Amino acid sequence: KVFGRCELAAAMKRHGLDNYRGYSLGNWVCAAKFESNFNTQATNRNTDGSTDYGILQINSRWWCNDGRTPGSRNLCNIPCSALLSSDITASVNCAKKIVSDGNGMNAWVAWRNRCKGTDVQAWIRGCRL
Amino acid sequence: KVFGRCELAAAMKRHGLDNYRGYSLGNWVCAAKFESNFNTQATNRNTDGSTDYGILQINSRWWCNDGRTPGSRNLCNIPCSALLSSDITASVNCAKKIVSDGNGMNAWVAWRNRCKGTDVQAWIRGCRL
Ligand SMILES: [Cl-]
Ligand SMILES: [Cl-]
Ligand code: NA
Ligand code: NA
Repeated sequence: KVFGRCELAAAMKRHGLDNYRGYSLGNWVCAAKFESNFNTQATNRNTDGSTDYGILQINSRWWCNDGRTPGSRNLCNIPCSALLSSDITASVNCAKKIVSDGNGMNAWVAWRNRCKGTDVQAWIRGCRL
Repeated sequence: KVFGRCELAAAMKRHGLDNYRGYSLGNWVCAAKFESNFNTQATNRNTDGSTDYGILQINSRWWCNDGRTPGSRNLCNIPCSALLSSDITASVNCAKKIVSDGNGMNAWVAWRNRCKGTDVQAWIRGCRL
């Protein structure tokens, strides 16, 4: 599924990402935009052989099982294929674990490089939630 | 689809029923409960030959076209079958027209008899939206 901007913001709020660990909603919308372009079916292969999956491009090295990432962990206890669903629930719940890892939203490179320090409220401006 | 209580409240809010024409969210959840028991696929045949459809039991006499209600109107410009969808959008938008008809939520008998004058906030108590 390709989400519209305001539709994604609404769903993220529903699932409790609004101010989760102090990260305002616009931070999450901004991340998704630059990671996946709002596409739940995005995948990107990493040089190390790992794969990132879904709307927040969650990495198979640590977080999900794709059965083809030699010597990896499965810290969110899920198949990577669940993170490609139209339903963002599993992506969200895995994201909550990641952001609670100690490094916060710096675990998403695109968030660190393109969202951090900007005016993220612009990402939810003009949306009914 | 059979909705859970808190899930329905969230979706109604998303679609802008919260305080629509001054009707708080709990009023809408209460209505749906007693009309349909949270079931989008509910139908009930009226003595006059008309049929009520969906989560808010919207009547074919005035509001939708089912092709079998002799001499009826289609004021929401929709097939009645659209009001049975898992997606509540069409029910909601037709509901907004009805409640703007002049009689408010008195157009739902079960709302008038079971919700009106009660403490409707109890219907959304314990829900994250
Ligand atoms: Cl942090
Ligand atoms: Cl009124
Ligand atoms: Na893995
Ligand atoms: Na009709």
